[PDB]
Amino acid sequence: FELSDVKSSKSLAEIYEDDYTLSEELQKAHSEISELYANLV
Amino acid sequence: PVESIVLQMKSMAIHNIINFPFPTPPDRVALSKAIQLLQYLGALDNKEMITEDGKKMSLFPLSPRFSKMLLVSDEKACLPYIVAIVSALSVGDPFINEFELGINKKELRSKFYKSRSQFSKLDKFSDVFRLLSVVSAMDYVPKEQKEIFMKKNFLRGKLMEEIVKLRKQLMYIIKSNTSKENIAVVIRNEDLKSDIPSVIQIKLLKQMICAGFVDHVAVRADVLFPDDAKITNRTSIINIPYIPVLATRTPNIEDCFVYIHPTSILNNLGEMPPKYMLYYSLHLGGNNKTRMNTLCDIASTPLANIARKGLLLTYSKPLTGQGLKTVNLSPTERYCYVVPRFGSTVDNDLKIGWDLNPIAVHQKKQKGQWTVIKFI
Amino acid sequence: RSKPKELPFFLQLSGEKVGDEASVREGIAHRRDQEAQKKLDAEEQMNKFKVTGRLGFESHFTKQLREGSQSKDYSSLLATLINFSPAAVDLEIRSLNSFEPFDEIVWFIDALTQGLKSNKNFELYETFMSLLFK
Amino acid sequence: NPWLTLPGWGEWA
Amino acid sequence: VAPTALKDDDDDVLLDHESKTVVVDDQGKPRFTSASKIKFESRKIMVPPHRMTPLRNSWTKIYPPLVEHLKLQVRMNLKTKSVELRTNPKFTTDPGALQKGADFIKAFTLGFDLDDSIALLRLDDLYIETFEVKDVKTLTGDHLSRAIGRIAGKDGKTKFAIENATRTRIVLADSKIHILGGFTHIRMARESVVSLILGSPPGKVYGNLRTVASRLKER
Amino acid sequence: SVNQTGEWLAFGSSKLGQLLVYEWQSESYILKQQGHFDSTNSLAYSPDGSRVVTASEDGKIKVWDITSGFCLATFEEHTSSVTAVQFAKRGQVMFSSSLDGTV
Amino acid sequence: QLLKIFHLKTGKVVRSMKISSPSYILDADSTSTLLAVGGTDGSIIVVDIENGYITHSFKGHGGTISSLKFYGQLNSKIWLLA
Amino acid sequence: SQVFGVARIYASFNDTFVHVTDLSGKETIARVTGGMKVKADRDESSPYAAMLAAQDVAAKCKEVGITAVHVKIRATGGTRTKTPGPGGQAALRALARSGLRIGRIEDVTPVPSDSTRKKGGRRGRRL
Ligand SMILES: [Mg+2]
Repeated sequence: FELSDVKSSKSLAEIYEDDYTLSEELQKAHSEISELYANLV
Repeated sequence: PVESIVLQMKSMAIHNIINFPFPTPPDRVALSKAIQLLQYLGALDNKEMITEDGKKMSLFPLSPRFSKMLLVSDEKACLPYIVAIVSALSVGDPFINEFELGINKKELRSKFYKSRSQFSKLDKFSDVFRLLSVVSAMDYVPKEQKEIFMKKNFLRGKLMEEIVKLRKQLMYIIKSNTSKENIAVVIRNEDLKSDIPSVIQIKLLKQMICAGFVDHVAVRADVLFPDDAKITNRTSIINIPYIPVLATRTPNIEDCFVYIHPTSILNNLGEMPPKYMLYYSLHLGGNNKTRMNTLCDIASTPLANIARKGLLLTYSKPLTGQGLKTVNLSPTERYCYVVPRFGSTVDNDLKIGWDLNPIAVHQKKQKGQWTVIKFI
Repeated sequence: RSKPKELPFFLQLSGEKVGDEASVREGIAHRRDQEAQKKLDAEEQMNKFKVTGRLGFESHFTKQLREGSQSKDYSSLLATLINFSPAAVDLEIRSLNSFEPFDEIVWFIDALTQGLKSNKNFELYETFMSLLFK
Repeated sequence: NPWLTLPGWGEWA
Repeated sequence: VAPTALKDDDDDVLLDHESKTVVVDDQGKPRFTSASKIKFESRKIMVPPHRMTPLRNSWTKIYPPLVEHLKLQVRMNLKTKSVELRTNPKFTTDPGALQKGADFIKAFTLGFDLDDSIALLRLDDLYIETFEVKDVKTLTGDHLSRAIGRIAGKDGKTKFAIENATRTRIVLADSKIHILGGFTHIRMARESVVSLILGSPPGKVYGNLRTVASRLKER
Repeated sequence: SVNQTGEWLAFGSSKLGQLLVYEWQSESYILKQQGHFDSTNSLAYSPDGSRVVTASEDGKIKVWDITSGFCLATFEEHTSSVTAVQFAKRGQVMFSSSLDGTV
Repeated sequence: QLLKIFHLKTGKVVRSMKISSPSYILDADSTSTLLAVGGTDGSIIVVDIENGYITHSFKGHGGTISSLKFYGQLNSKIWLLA
Repeated sequence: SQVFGVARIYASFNDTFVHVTDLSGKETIARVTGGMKVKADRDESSPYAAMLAAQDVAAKCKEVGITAVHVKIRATGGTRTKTPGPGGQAALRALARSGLRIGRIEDVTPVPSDSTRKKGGRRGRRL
């Protein structure tokens, strides 16, 4: 794990709010990877 | 009343009414009609067993028709008007008509017409509300103006006084049964007094009167049987035929027709009267035609809602077509459009039913019957 | 198989999430709302459609069923039964009344029984009874 | 008868 | 007519003073008629001089949540330089609104950012822990000043590392430390701060923050 | 397109060769088809001839009904082009080989 | 601050109602039909047990109510509360 | 019609005392602590224990006759921390929720003009 050393953009309410509501970004890369592979193929 | 006898016995869980060994039996025909009447009022279910509404009506000491009206009257503070109407109907008509006055002098008939138009403001097509107008107008007439009020408006003072007393007594019975503090209620003059009902209150009142007199509702002949009776704009209102819901189909339909009484507000209307009319009773008086004692006019869906509790209303299978999807929630629960049929079934040609306007409805399946819950 | 494919200001958070680990140690610790929303959708579907056209009390299918029983000749009813679409056939059979004395169900069986005797449209009459039992 | 500016700066807000 | 030519309303309204007397029922019991069918509190918070200007610029975003969500009456007296909150008996509904509002103003008073202070209004289990450097250790002169720098770190990185790991917010006002967060969280932040005061180098504290930060996610 | 009576709606998309006939009255699909995006590399008849299986350079196998002429099923497990399709003598089972490296 | 009426024969809580302030004084008349609730606010609430509705709402006392006493006889109109 | 007490809240690091007494302070009306309301030693200082203690005291106070209280919160003070901890803050919120009117809030922590040596030693404490 990596720990952020910069000021968090999310206010303390937001972090609690977000956790109230494996990774979307990771799946975002997966879709792009498939698109890049398909175009290259 | 024979229905009171049947209503009381059913509250005693006495099932066999027809073959009951009475010391002094009423006629079997009357008992059968009385049982059927209670079903229309929702007192007895399809299996001739007393319902929750039926138990309450048994407690009341009035006739079941008026008992039913008062029970459904505790909504939107319309009870003071219903008590006035029930009291006025029970005591009698306080209006001295032009025929009784022998003016059917030219200045006097004008005042008579002015006095009638004075009380006609509540609704154009209703005579019962006119009866409500004078009763409510009375309460604001001080003691020293009573005789002038009766003389000016051609009203019967003694009959009016009886009406006011009955209002207090009648209101006590209703609050005692309905209210939690059954015995403790005390009536006051201020409760009886009320202002003009709003338009929404007027519509609710017509529904409330319909509850008492569901079976006593008539339709125009033109709607059910076009061209069987010739109609035109030239025809006067008193000559416009109507048919009761439960009238037996004679070989000639003209016999089953009923006609509006001249004294009614419908007579001076000029325009085509309402298609559906609610009447207190029929009178053979008048050699030409049978007359109908009108109360008010009910629309299609309001009639369907009131007849829903009773057994006088039958429902079709779910309608399907353009924009008519039957939404289904569970195996025993669904929502669909249905065309209600009021009166006799289509198979039953002996009695004369009709079809009401289609309406959205919520249905729940009970005992294999998609019983209706409420209109959407 | 053919059906198409488908915060509050006072955030009510408690427990280990907000650091109240003492509450958890001491033992202190929506489907109806979805049902309620599903209720709202059902009535919302009903306000969407407000057809007011005048329709008869009885459909054509059921009318011939009564007439066939009266005349003991369901040939007209069978002739239209062969003509309905498969969707139309299923709705009619499902819509048959199911209350005592079960007259409609008996009539439908009588109609099919006549069709079998004719030795025509054998497969269609068999599948109709399969739908009746279903 | 009928039948016949910074809000709340120095003042309460 | 166009040049291109050839050649009932159903109504929607559907039916769905005490009496000074007694009535005796058949058992003989009496029967009587039915009888005829948030307090004002105030809090005062005094704002120090160095928080007047931040309060001035941030006031537009301070009274809305207090007046709208909490239904409180908000004023500050320029004469006393204090913020007044009052419970309105006719509108206010939550009994704890007034005390909740006072804490939110107090957090901004101590030095926390406004958006962080809002968390006190939003949540009901956030607290402020406060302690001084002298409580942990008697540091003076340059030793005290170095300790403050050690807590903050270069570019404030050490302070933000603690805040991100423990899910808290820290205000380092000279030798006075305030920590905002949940009860378990502020204790975790307090330990890391105290280790820095006692002399632990920031790098070693950063490693432990990563360890606890990992544990926080799995639970 | 619309039917003469107006009960059936036909829709067409050229890119993937999709054709849909939609009954809006009952919300049912009279016709729901999509053709091969690539050329059909191979075909195989069922032993009785009732059905024909086709394979394309996409890697998708489609089972067709000779009488109706409509696709009963589409299989997309093969990653690369399907090179050959064959039936067993019994007919219940069908085999296919692909350039992805699988049978 | 919830008054609950429990019917022994039926063995169920027939009624439940909300009182203004905590109450430590309860009094029931000899005829077994009225109940008086004395709260710490000085308010007195008289309740009909059988029907479970509030009959009287006296608010005259300043301090907390410490005693309540019903006087009445069957078939009498001299009912009093002390 | 408004009888006032004094709610003395002592928020220590390892416990919280909620103590209500008369205005003079000589007569105790109700004393409840976090330890009495929790099952483990570690949770005695927790805000959860403080709220239960405050609610218990508020119920007792209303029975006796007290309807309002003046809050006098304090920490350990002396040579130790001077600001009441989260335990004290939670008790204050609980009293407000209980319905007792809060009269005046003051911090009365014992603050020394000058103090004796702390327990830590030269190298510090509170690891
Ligand atoms: Mg420690």
